Amino acid sequence: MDDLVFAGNKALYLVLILSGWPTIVATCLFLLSGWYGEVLLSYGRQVIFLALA
Amino acid sequence: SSLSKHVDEGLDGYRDYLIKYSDRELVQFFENAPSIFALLPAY
Amino acid sequence: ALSEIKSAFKIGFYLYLPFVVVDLVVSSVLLALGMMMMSPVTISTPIKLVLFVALDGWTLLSKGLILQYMDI
Amino acid sequence: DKDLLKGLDQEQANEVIAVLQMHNIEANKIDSGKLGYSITVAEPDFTAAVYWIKTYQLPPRPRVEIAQMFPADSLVSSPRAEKARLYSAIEQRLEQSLQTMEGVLSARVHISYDIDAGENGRPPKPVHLSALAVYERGSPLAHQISDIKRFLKNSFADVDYDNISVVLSERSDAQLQAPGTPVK
Amino acid sequence: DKDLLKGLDQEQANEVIAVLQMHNIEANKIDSGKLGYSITVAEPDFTAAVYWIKTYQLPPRPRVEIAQMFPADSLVSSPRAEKARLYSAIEQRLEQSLQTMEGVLSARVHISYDIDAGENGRPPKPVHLSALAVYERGSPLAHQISDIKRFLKNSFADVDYDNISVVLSERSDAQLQAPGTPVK
Amino acid sequence: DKDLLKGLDQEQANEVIAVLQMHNIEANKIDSGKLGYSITVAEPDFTAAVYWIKTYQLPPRPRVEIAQMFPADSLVSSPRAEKARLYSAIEQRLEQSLQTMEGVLSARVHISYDIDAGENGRPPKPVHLSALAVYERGSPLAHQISDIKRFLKNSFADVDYDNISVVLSERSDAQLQAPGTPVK
Amino acid sequence: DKDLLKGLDQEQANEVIAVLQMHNIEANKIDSGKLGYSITVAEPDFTAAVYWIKTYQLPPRPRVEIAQMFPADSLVSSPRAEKARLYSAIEQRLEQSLQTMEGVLSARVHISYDIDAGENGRPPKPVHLSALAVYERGSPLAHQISDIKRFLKNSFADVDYDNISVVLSERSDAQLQAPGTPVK
Repeated sequence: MDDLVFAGNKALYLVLILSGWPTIVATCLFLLSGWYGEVLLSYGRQVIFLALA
Repeated sequence: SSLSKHVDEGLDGYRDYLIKYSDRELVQFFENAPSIFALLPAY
Repeated sequence: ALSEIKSAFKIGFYLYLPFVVVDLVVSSVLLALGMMMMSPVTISTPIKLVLFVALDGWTLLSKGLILQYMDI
Repeated sequence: DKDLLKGLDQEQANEVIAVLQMHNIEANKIDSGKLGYSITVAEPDFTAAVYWIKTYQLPPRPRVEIAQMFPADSLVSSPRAEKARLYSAIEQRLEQSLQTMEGVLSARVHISYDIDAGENGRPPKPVHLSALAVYERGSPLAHQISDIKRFLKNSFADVDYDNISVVLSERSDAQLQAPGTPVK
Repeated sequence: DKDLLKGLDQEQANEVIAVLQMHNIEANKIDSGKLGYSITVAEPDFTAAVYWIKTYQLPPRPRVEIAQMFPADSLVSSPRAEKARLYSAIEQRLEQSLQTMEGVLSARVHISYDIDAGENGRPPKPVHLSALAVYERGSPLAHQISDIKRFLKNSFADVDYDNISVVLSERSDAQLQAPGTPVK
Repeated sequence: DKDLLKGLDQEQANEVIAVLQMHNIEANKIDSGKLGYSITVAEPDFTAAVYWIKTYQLPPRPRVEIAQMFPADSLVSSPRAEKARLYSAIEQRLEQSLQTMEGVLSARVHISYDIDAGENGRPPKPVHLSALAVYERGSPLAHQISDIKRFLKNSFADVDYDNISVVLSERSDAQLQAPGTPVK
Repeated sequence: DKDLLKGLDQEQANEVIAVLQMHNIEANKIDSGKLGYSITVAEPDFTAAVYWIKTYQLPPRPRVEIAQMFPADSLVSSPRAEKARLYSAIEQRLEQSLQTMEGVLSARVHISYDIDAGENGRPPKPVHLSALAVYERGSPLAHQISDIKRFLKNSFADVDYDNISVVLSERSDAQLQAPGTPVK
């Protein structure tokens, strides 16, 4: 269940990084538009390699 | 398969239709592991 | 069939995990602006299905479940 | 002292002077700080130098590459815009490796581009190459076809010896003496 | 002291001086602080110096690698763009290991690029390598093509001995004496 | 004292000095604080020292590794980037373990990399290795090729004895005497 | 009075001196505060010392472990990275346990890494080991290879005696006399 733990904690790690980065920034949207689709598409690219294999 | 050799030519009009709108990276993939049963899960 | 429903719920949970993050990255920016009454389901649903077509998962799941049994 | 070009580049003015000096007319390169160089010619030579500007299409345009139509800073990159930026750097690295051979002064390579095989189910096709070269004179330029063909034949997955086209030539006669001032 | 090139850098001016000194003209490298370097030649040697600039295409462009077209700071990294940096660091490392042989001064290694072999239903093709080299004078350069063909073979998955192409050569005659000033 | 290079690193200057002193020309190394180092030669040795700079491609580039293209501080790392970062540290550790043998002065080790490992349903292929070495002279370097093959065979899962190629050689003649200042 | 290296570490500067004193030239370990050490050599011993710097590839690079590419300071870690971090600590613990045998001065152990066969239905392959050692002279080093293989055999899951390879050697001759200053 280690691949269930690693995939279950990379989601909470990305919520802290991605949703919490313009919290500390705003405390400009075109530079933050291209960053989020790179990480979500790569995390979905990784979770199928951990799923179907 | 004698009078079953009549229908394989009858489905040719549906078979030229199932190649134009399906990709040929999925057409041969359900074959090497064009057939009439090997193109419906890809179309 | 018991080990097949267990494996189907494990693969089915794997798919579930990325979207959950997709949801709170919409409600975070909507709470960052003054749109606290606006519901996020009209903005989260557009970026839920472009992550699925750029990854084109209809071919990725269909090739992977065949490759778990068959061979080329 | 009549100027004919100004605002030129450093590598552009050296291409204008080396063309005019080949045809017995002398030019002056004058720097202007921020507004580039400028080339002036004498009054009896102004009629000839305008004719060689028109004939040789001077000043030269900057040389184009295929990787400039698809810039890497774009947010959305197609598979076509990634395969074209791959081949547009293999094409430059091959012509940079052709110049380190024994006798080559300049070279130019052309890779055939394949784009519409990836999006549809059509299979790719064989890749074709083409080359140009300028050799130092006094060299047997007929025996050097097989060395360039052998070097190019094993830099791709499937090429044939009749799919590679090499057209090469020796350099011109050297221009070593000065043009000379027009007396009156 | 007519200037012909300026604003170059350290590695380009050491190439333009090394080219012009081979053809019996001497140059002068003048530093200019933040504005780079400058190269001046004499007035009798100016006409020939522009001709060898145009012939040898000087100043040289910086050398290109495939890994520069796909930078690491591009945070969206396709699987198409991860094998291009894995190939481009292998062909940058095999030519750094070829220069540590017995007699090799320079080398260059090219690998065939296949990037779409993971997304189609076809098996990947074989790997094709190609290499150039430059040896010292006095070496038996005919028997040293089997050491490069043996070292290059089992450094990949499965290549044959007819998929490797090695075109090597000896260095030129050395230039040691001074060009000499134009006496007038 | 003409200036050849400036702004070098520390270990970039010890290679240029060690190359120039092999060819009977003497260079001076001058530190300039934060701006790096500099190398100056005499006046009659200038036109012979730029030739060996162009020939030996000095200054040296930094040696490249496969683990530099895939940095560890990325937010998400693919299974391709984790195996490329594994194999680059394995060939970096086997190279440092080969230098501690009896006679080896320097060594280099290459491993075949898997690129399409998980994207196919196919199992991975066998592993190939290659090695280079430089030995102290006076050693029988034909019998010492059977110890590196025995050391490298069972350092992996399953490699054969014909998938390993060792190409090694003795070192050059020692340079121990001073070049000599040019009297004029 | 002439400097070779500066800004060194402690273990770096303690190894350049141990290499130079083997070849009849002496150096000085001059401290500089928080800027690290520096090594100076005499003027007749400068030409030979640059040759042995280039030959022995000095200063020594820091030794690389596999646990450095997958750091433990990260927050979330893959099962591939936890397996590669485990095998790289058994690889160092067996090395530190080999130095406590009767006669061993230094040793190095390599483990066959397998990370991609643990996920699929194929079973993991048998694990391979390989070790080097340096013994004090006067020891019968033909009989001492049987207890290194005996200690290494059943310290893992399932190995054979054919998957372990031990390549060991006696230490060199002692260096005890002072080099000597260049008299003039």
